[PDB]
Amino acid sequence: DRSFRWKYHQFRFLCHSNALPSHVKISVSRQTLFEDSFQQIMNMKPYDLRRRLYIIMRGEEGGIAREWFFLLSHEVLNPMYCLFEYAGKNNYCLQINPASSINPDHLTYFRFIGRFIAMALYHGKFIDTGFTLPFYKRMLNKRPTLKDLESIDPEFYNSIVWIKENNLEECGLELYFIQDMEILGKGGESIRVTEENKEEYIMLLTDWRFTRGVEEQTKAFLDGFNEVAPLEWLRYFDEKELELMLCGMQEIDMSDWQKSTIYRHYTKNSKQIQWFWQVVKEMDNEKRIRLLQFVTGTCRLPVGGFAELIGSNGPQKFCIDKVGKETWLPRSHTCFNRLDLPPYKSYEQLREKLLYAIEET
Repeated sequence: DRSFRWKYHQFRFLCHSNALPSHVKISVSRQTLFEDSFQQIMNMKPYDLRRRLYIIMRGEEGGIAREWFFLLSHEVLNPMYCLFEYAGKNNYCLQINPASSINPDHLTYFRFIGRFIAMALYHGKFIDTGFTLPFYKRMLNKRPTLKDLESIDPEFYNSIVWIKENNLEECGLELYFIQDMEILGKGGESIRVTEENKEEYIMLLTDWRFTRGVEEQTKAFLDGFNEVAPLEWLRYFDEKELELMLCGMQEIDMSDWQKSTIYRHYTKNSKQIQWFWQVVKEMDNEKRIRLLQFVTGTCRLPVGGFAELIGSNGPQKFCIDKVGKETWLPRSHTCFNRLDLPPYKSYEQLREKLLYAIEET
């Protein structure tokens, strides 16, 4: 497929080609901002949202749309509503809340957020909600993979990766094709698990973890998003690019990044890292973000730059270490912000290998 720049352009014209006359009024007070928006947009028909956007606060003027999109994207994350939760510590790994059914109209709210996210894309405006790549995969009809579990849920990854090797007979646990779900207070048989059908079991579990409890809500969100902007229009994008379009690119500070990097079996004076920073310098900004996405799981820096960078287990700085065979592609552990970089024999190989890994893996 083509360069992102080309894909964005092709997406833009598809939006513009399908744009429609006149405009839409959505007026909201800053206290009532979430409720207002809700009622207004749900009472509007999805198509009408592709018209020109006129937003009024009741009070003053000013610019106003970018705020509205920004404020409302933060306001939906308020745990007060039980729509979205964080799997990890300190706002790590945003996801739909299984206990969202606590409010009986929750699906209409997810449908509302759907439309809202589609408006942001369709009208060229950015949000800072903080969805994770697997959320974006599902918007692109991509099955989340085994490595995406590591991004959201490290302990569950380790127990699956352990299950993958070695009989398991040297074990005392049956591991039936069933899973318990503790929510708000709570073909399909126990089955036999075998060396053969571990590979079936693992898939079903990998699928299950991402989908568990958030099935009608995710459907609600997409039928959401679709009513306004068809998902077909996204088909050529990958998840990292989708995130990019919704969050926006920003200037990476190469100094901040290099000062705030730690090491395992390596040093700044070591030759792999000298080459590493040489290729990162050699990159344009679109590739630097791609690298950051590859290593951290996102294209957005935390407030305070590379020093304040968080993983799954609290504060976790960007780190490279001598792991993997040479003649291997470097691989990330996004939950720890770690990059396994093999001790490649020359700069040339490493440079070649790093670029492909960032772009293809």
